[PDB]
Amino acid sequence: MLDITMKESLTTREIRRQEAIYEMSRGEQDLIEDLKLARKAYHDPMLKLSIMSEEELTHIFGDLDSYIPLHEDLLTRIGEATKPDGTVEQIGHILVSWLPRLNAYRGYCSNQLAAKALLDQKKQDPRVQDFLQRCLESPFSRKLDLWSFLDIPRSRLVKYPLLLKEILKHTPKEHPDVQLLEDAILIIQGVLSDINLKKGESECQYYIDKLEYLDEKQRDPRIEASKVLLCHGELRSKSGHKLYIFLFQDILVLTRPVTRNERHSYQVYRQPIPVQELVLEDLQDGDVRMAKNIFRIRFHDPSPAQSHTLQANDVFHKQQWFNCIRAAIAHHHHHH
Amino acid sequence: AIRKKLVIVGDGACGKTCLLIVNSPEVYVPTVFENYVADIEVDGKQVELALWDTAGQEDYDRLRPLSYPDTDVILMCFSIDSPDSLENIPEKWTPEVKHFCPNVPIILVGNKKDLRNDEHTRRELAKMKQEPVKPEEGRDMANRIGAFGYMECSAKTKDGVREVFEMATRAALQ
Repeated sequence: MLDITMKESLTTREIRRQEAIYEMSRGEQDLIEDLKLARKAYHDPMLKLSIMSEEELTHIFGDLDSYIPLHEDLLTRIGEATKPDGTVEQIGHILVSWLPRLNAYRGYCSNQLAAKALLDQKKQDPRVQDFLQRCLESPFSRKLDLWSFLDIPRSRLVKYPLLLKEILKHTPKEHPDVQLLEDAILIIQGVLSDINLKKGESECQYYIDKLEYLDEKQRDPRIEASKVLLCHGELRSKSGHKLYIFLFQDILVLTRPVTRNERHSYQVYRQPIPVQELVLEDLQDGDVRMAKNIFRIRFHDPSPAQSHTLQANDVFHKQQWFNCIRAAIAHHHHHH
Repeated sequence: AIRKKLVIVGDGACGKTCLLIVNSPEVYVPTVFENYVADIEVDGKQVELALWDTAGQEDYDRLRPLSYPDTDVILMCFSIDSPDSLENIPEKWTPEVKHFCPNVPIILVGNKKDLRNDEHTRRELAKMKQEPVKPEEGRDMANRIGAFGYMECSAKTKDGVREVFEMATRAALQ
């Protein structure tokens, strides 16, 4: 770096290692400043100006900035591991102990989807939108919108494996950090997988709670038990109705969206199809009058026969749905 | 002000981050890059283009789609030194983008164009029975996925980079 004594003259590789270590540190400092700014520039004024309610703001911001001391803790340890030099010899042991604590962000990241829903709901509110415009016009925001600041933890979290691997790249075979960074990489991959899965679980539960059943026969325990929502979104049925389909790992649920006070609910349509009994059929363009990018799903129609011809937005959109459903079916028969 | 959101999409190895960096340093090249707004002028229009990187999100299918809401243009990226990265565009990334970003304009970008005539590159690919991506392949793929357009750039020589984000801005203003 430029901070370091000119006398300090090593290989290009170690300079890179020290640059990589330092880049991670600078990222932590930026992180801390922006989390404080998010609370102070967006949350607090909106609260004081009655632009949003306290409950609304708590739902949106949650514990966004609650783990500042976690990141400060890391900078402290890196600082104490730094020499009058400016150089850092070992960082693997620090990261191995510190990285598991990023568990703290599981809750915030899993509520981010719900927070975005409330924000989108506030697009109809002139006072909210004008305040957000005002922030965009001022230097502190760097022309970034509120959502960018709310997305700071998720955005930072997925950077850590890249930062760690860059440090490992410039770490000599003999150095003890080789083994330590490798463990630290496995650790962060573990916490990110867990955050990834819980976000999926929350999104799953989010839509499960919004399901509406007109007939009791339509209810199926495999829906409520779902923890992974593989694919969801709208498709056009043959009748022309825009259906909203939920592909859980074990069951596919077709729905018709319903106004419920600009709280969308999803009225279950016909019977949910267990992936166990699910048949997927590729249809050719023009096979059916709705005529492109269509496919069919049905029960293994030994069961009482229900089938749906569905139309995606384009050929590659069809592929997202077709592949997801096909993989789900294959996943089942792989485990029965 | 005119404000547009760009999200860059593609394989982790295709140099997505480098591209965003070089639109924002002979003194160092950062490994990671956070959200940044570039000021871009096209056809007498001043646009604030917010640049969202997706690096690191490739392996987390539940976290990744949070980058997609309110996107005005998708920068679909592959590297010319990697035919595999190009094949992942119709195979993986285009279906995902069509699903999460319906009716959002797409531009297709072939990065690392300086590696096309790199002898070392060509021999490494030749071992795997491959060759660098030809410009016609990018134009054809851009047609297939319904992209606004195709152009190439090199984050290394910075050639084409300015024009890429100007094309993205035009697509966004559509």
